[PDB]
Amino acid sequence: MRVTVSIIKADVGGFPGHAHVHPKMLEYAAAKLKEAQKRGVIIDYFVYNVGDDISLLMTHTKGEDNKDIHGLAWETFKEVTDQIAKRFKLYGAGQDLSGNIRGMGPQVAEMEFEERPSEPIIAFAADKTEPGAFNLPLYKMFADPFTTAGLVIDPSMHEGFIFEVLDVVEHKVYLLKTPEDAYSLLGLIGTTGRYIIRKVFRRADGAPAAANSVERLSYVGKDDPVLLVRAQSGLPAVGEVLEAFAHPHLVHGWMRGSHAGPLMPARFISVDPERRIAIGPKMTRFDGPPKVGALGFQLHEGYLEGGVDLFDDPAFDYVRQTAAQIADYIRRMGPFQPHRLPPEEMEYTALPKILAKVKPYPADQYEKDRKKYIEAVVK
Amino acid sequence: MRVTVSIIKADVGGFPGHAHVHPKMLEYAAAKLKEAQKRGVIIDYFVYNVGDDISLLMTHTKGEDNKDIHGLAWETFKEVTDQIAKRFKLYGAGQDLSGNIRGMGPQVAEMEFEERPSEPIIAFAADKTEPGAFNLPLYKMFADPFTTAGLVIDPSMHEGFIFEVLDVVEHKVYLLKTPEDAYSLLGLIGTTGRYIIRKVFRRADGAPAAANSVERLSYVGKDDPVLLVRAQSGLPAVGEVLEAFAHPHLVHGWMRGSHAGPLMPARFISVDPERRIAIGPKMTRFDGPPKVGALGFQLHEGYLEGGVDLFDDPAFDYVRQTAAQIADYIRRMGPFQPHRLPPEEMEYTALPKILAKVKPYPADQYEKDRKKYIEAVVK
Amino acid sequence: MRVTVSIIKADVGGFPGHAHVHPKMLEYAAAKLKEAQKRGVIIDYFVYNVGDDISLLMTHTKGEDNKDIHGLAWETFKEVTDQIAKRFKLYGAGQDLSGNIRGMGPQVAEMEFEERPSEPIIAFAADKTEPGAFNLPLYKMFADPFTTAGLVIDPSMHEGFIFEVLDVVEHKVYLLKTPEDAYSLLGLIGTTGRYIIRKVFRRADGAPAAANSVERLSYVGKDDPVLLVRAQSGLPAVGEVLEAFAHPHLVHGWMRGSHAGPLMPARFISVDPERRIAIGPKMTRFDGPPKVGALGFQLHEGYLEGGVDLFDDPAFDYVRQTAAQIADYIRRMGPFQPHRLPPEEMEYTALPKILAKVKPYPADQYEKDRKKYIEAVVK
Amino acid sequence: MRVTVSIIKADVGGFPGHAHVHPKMLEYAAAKLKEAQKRGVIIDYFVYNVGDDISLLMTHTKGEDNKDIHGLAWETFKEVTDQIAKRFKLYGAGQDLSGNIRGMGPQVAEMEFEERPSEPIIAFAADKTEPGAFNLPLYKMFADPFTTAGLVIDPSMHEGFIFEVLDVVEHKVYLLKTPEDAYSLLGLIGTTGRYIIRKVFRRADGAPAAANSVERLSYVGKDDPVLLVRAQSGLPAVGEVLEAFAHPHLVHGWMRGSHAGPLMPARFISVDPERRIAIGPKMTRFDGPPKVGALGFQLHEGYLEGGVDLFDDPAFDYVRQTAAQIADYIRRMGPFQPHRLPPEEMEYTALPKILAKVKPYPADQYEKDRKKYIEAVVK
Amino acid sequence: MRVTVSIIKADVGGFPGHAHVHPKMLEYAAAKLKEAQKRGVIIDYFVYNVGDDISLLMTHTKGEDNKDIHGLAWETFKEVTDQIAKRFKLYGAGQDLSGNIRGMGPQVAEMEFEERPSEPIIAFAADKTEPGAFNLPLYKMFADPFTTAGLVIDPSMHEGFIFEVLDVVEHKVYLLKTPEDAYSLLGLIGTTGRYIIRKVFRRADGAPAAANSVERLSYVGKDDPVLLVRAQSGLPAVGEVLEAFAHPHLVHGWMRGSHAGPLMPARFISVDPERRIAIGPKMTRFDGPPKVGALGFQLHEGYLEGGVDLFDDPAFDYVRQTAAQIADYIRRMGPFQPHRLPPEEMEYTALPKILAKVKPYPADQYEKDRKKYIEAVVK
Ligand SMILES: [Mg+2]
Ligand SMILES: [Mg+2]
Ligand SMILES: [Mg+2]
Ligand SMILES: [Mg+2]
Ligand SMILES: [Mg+2]
Ligand SMILES: [Mg+2]
Ligand SMILES: [Mg+2]
Ligand SMILES: [Mg+2]
Ligand SMILES: [Mg+2]
Ligand SMILES: [Mg+2]
Repeated sequence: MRVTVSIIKADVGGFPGHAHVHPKMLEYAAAKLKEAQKRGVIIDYFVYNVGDDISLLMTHTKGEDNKDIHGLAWETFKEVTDQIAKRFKLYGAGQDLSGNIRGMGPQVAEMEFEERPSEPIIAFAADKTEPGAFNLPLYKMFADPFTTAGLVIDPSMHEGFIFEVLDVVEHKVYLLKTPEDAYSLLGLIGTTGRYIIRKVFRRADGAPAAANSVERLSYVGKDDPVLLVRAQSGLPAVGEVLEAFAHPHLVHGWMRGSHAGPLMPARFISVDPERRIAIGPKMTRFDGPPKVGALGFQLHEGYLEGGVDLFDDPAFDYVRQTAAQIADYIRRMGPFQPHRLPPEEMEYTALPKILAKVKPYPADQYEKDRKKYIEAVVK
Repeated sequence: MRVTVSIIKADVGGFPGHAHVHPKMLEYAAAKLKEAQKRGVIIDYFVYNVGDDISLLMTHTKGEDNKDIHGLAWETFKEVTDQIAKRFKLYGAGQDLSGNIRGMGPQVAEMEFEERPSEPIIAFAADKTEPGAFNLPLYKMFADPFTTAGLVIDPSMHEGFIFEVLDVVEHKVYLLKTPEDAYSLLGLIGTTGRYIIRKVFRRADGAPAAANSVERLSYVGKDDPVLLVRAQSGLPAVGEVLEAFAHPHLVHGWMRGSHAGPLMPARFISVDPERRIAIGPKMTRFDGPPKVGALGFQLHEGYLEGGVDLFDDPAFDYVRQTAAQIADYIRRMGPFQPHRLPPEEMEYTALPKILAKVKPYPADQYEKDRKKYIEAVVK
Repeated sequence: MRVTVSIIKADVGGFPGHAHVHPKMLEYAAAKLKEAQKRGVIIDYFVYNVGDDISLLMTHTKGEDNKDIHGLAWETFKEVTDQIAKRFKLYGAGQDLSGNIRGMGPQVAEMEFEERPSEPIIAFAADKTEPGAFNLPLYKMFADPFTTAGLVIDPSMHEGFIFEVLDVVEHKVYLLKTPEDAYSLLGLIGTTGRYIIRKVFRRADGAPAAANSVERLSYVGKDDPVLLVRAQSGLPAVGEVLEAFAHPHLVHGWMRGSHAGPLMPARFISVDPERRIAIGPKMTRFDGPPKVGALGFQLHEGYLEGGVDLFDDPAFDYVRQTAAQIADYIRRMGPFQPHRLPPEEMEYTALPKILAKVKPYPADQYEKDRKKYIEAVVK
Repeated sequence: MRVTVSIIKADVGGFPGHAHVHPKMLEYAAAKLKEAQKRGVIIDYFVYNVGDDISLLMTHTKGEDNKDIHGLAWETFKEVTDQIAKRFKLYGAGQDLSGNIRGMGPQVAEMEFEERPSEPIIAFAADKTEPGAFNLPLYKMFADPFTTAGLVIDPSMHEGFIFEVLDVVEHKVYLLKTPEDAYSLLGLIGTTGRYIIRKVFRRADGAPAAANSVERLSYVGKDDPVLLVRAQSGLPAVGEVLEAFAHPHLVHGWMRGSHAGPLMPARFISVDPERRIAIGPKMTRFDGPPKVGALGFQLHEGYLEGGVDLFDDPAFDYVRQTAAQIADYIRRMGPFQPHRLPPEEMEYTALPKILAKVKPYPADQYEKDRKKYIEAVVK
Repeated sequence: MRVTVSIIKADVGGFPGHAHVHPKMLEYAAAKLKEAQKRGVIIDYFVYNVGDDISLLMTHTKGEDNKDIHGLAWETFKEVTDQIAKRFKLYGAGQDLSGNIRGMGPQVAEMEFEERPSEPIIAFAADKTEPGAFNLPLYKMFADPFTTAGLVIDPSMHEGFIFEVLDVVEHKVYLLKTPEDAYSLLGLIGTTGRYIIRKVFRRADGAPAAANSVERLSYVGKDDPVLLVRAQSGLPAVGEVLEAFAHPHLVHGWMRGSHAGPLMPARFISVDPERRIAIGPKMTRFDGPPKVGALGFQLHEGYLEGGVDLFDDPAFDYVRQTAAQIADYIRRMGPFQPHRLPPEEMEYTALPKILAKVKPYPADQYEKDRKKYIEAVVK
């Protein structure tokens, strides 16, 4: 049978600040999805947060961009907002909020496909970063032979992959195929705030392999992303997917959406497959560092067996210790690029307030008058 | 009394991919063994996984290579397969599957002996590696005086040990005795994919000291191993056995059965001696690194008191941190030997697909024509 | 009121080997002491293990070297032996076993004193070492001004301490007073297997400050020790006591009682003040490394409020990581002094078996005949 | 003008063992090349060693595979052999020794081209490894966009490169073009002892970009390699070339040509551009670890201005410290794969001597007779 | 031809203390040996120190234990003593001082053999330790297959080696053969202050492979040692010899000859093969740590070409950093075993002075009187 897997994510209030979510928020969402499952709107679900973002993972048979599924997520987030976030005066209460949810603030990643005889999938959620944070891991798991050994040693993968790249500034899509287009592809997606991988397909048969949440920029579009990846059987192994996160690379976001810091692959605090709820990590120093969580599932008839925390291994403790030490190094740069983002990439700026108060001197005339201008400041 | 201890292990489905097992699989197996114990087929049992492999440890008085015990394991794995693995469409569902189970895919390690006045034993399980992963630890605990201090300072151990070595390619057995044969022995078992220690005996009296699961190659034979070791009282102390795993040496296996990486001695996630179930670690980056778990028991009248996780000590955290850092170093080699295995040792290859598409030039004629062949590629 | 605090410790069976104790052993002991408390034999108790040693801590008003208290401990250990250790065929079952228990194998540390208006005490237990393991920490906490800042900045401590030193070989006691006798004292207790601190008293008033379990050598006397220390109020602060364990110094013991390795200050696995039971750490690589646990109490009318695990702090994680790395370094020496102990200090040896089989040559005559003796070995 | 740059390298004696060369060897060679330059046989030269291998770098206008240039190198190595190596009884004296030198033992890497308006080149020499040691760095600098940023951001490099791959076992050449053929290429050159990059050309114009010394296997062919690379101006920058050595990856060779260990990028002990002599590093522990040296030049009219030691930077000290720590880790595996090489890849073996002395048992019959065979060894 | 290589070493004065030698001492010795070579007493020589010990290496054809060679060394050391050490009042001036020099204080290691077609040898010198410091490296390079890969993969080495072991207390020699006698051998040489390897021979042909300086104890015998090892060609490779020093194991010696600390493999400060002089490292913190230097040579007609500093490699910098960190760890134990040596192994003691001043109490009577003895100390 054909199944759709959809992640719809929003931040409708943090606890405290942007550090975490209130646990009653997850419990409310899970109860609401349980009711929807009872009415047959969806087949199955899982609810979790990383930081201050709640991801609603849902399986169903309504296809991509379905108004009922996008509305079910909208109503669940509006109800959490009124019943819990506003009640407790959470920070940023209801702030991510017919009939497509895309472009309103919440993030969506969805794929529809024929359910394979084994259907392993991984759901990722990152907090304190932008969709282009997943550019480097998506490139690596689908096109770097130092990450995905299948590209070289699995004859089923030799033909490579098709990347759908969205220019979020001019609203243009590019289709690039690896291996042959890898340098062109990199020329684009290296600019992570502009050219973002939105979907990946297998080149042999066109099968959907990943979907990243990304929307054109309009302030919406740099919101914290969610990502679905299918694995095995001509698609990267679960371990090759996870290998692409094993270097905690610098991403854009972190405090005030205006800095660069390492993406730490974090464990969940708890995973309860019966209650269908996982509680992800907090954001602390400098509102981060940015973190990504990974929950694995196996699908059957659309039922989600999982989730399984796939960064829960001593091997990833090395990678978390690297990210903790790189976060401390980079923070000693304070307000300066490239720790602070380029001026047109920062979410926060006071540059207009500054340039309104500080007097400029045309530089040619300034040369003749420097001595008197300094004497004036001195006196 | 004489008792047989048998480990029969299989992978009948992973969760997700090859990362872990579904916990209902262990619970089903334990219930089935509880029923068998009720009917007197076995005396006692313990069920656990490391990675995606479930080990059924059973004590009984039916001897080695018993059809009823091997059939009890087959039926338990077939029932887990139909009731759970196929139901949830687990990855590799039922894939390791009259009347000897050996050579069908599952792995068996068994020993029969007179139960000593104290009978401490350790059961090991490794995932993402081959039986020859245990060649270096078995050599060390029975024959390296830098590991087992008893060989030098315990007069009961001075005569050494007999190693039964199986050539899994030509199906030939060798018996070598240490100390005198140590260099010949190493000449063989250094080639870990060909010459594998299958059993070890005490030289003083011929008493069985260890049994490793290994079968001739036929695709079966490189499956993830299980190992039983008896300890103390003329056999290495429990700590000398565990010392032989304290260097996380490179083993063959890891992603796609085609790479080398460090064997990490891991803790179990949980050990429940009442329910007779332990849940072992997951495999994550690059489908590993490979890991080994160690559960200790004391036998009485064949009853298994335990298990006790014997890598659960801060001292082994150093060894796990070494393996995490060596896994990161070696992975930066990507597709190249010796991180990727020698071509006849890899489980995965696309070499036939490559050599079918890429044109060869006999090297002597190529010398005269190089300039035109390059001009042709250029134009 | 005057109270006696007594620790009586024994190993009556390990689980498996010498790695740990069976939890039913602790539960049996605690039930037996609960019954004794009901009959008024003792006031209060706490039962715990470190490694394979069970410590019975008891408060009562019967004084030091009391036959009823020493018999209560003997009967509790004999009952654990018959009901549990022999039943489960534990390793070394009942092996540490009228009317003084001292010198029979179990270890005793006891102090009687007037209960102070606040009476904080710490109970330590070490496994895989000898009583002289506590020589360096006892010296430091009572006489090193780099450990105990009170010796310099607390005028109540300026007069120092009296150390009672037992020569366990010739059965002689020495009383030495610090600061003035510190070099003589060190001349003795630096030889940790011969001269051991048994008790410490405050010099101002003669008040008992510590008691270490140590008996003359007879094979008994090197058994794993237990230690009581009173703190505060003219005695070292609780933190100065714990500071004296913050360097994980090399001790004698570890595998086969015949090696030197670092004393790791370990956490307890669990502390249950209501059930009056703590479960200490396991011994793993090479049957260790040696470890010490520390449980704090406050006494009131002899009741023991606690215990509190006093090595449970991230600051001691540094000290545990140092001990894990020093255990790995030293183990690469294998069979050689000074990792292996001096020949008269080792618990295990095969030297008589060796010297019975290997031919000696008087060294003067050997010089003339070397060439023919080598030609003979060669031919 | 057109110029040929040739490196001809040989080991004609070590000092001591295979650790280093005698400095008079370099001085003799440099004097002999000075004489040849005087007669116009060559334009310029530089003489250096890494370990026990002496590289003669020569520029001239006689083209590739020239008998006079190959004979000049042969006569220089034969003269060093008779005058110095045999005189001092150096180890392996004259052992690498009409009219092509290729396949006789010495290694040759040569390129002819039109000298560019700036012509920067780098000469590498590795000791204790095989030509396929340079497979991973050559792939990285010409085809990995994580190494060579020019592939993505330099439009002159976007078309990629042509790799000439020699199968040294069946004597077949393959031409593969990146980016499109990168997975096929890796499928071959990952097997470093069989498929070795011999030359690289620019795809835009066919210009020679690198040449590695490699010959078919015949015992000759695994000898320690030398490599020339041209840089800049549509070819990788000097820093991109050096970046491809910044991970000290495991190579085959080291002790007895039979182990795997990390390739350390080493400094030269001294570089004397006036005397035209550099003295490279020694090989010490375990006859290594394997090391590579890098000398940069700028060519003018064929004159060699340099050399410049291009691993002489604190940034490469990190990479040398990584290789020193990985050499210590891997050496603790001793005689076992994958530290010891696969049996058909090792230069040293005693397997025939072993199999001549150790009795085999056909494995089927052995099963019935195990008990008596063990009783026989025991008795 | 047959050649003898002799090292005769002495400390005839330190500069300052025991830290180093005065450079004029080496220059005087080298001039005196140059004169002896002129008269044909010796063929060749090299003079060097490690710490405060000067080694005279000499080749000649007078055989082992030659009065003229031993007298030439005695006269050179007596002349250095009178002309330089006494003149400058060096510390320990002339203190190591017919007709065998052995047993008078200086140390001798010598071997005579037929000079092979290549004859590589290594001379070692250790300061601040005892001859048994070389027990662990000599065992490893001749009998541990984790050090010397030739024992397994070189059929010329398969028969192993003969160790001549001197009991320096009872003056008895033992001959033990590896592999078969390795556990007996270790049972002895693990006790490094009693059983010391004096010579090693090849078992195939009886050829001398190493000689360590060691004399019976009489105070003489624990003096800082010197060691000659021949390498290659059925004897361990130069790198296998050096691998046996790559773990900086704890040795006895260091301050006052009474402590244990790590043996650091050190570089020489300078090596001048023309002047025939090397200046070794200093001893600093705590008069060490103990250090060993290694100089390689190649012999021709008895001429010594070298020396070459064979610990001069970044790979050994890791090993020196390990020894520096282990020296800091162990020194925090201060006066306690096992950092301080066992009482009968220390060169320094004040135990008689202590036991003369501190009053003993027979331990049985002390029990009754403890309270009054403490009251007496208190009052
Ligand atoms: Mg927020
Ligand atoms: Mg967020
Ligand atoms: Mg599997
Ligand atoms: Mg598995
Ligand atoms: Mg015990
Ligand atoms: Mg114990
Ligand atoms: Mg050589
Ligand atoms: Mg070489
Ligand atoms: Mg001196
Ligand atoms: Mg000295």
